Amino acid sequence: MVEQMHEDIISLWDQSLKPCVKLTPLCVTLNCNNVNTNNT
Amino acid sequence: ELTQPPSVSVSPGQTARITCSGAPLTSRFTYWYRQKPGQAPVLIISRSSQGRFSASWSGTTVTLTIRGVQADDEADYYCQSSDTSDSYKMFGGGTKLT
Repeated sequence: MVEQMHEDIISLWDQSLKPCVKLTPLCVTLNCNNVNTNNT
Repeated sequence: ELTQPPSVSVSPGQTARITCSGAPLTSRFTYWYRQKPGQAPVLIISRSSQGRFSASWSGTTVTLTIRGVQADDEADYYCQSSDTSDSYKMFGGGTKLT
């Protein structure tokens, strides 16, 4: 029964968010600094 | 211990400038305070970001400006900055303004 619960959740996790926004072209070049204050 | 400025004169109701150099600076901010001749020291800094006189959080000297006030302000000034392990605050050879 344990193995049944394992496969049901993951398959549902892949199904969920399938009809949602793909972030495939979002990943690009990234240039930064840290905060306005030096770590306080 | 600390690189405190010895003595700097006042501008005639104009720009005011002080330094105070050290290794922490970017670690535990600045904190000034003034020693009145023969009287108890009083508040200068108004630190809150994690009155009147302000400064820029720099890693070279930090500095401090007391506006265009010629008279009403003459005392011995200092600086208290905590080490990364809360060891000491370190102070120089005083700051006697004129």
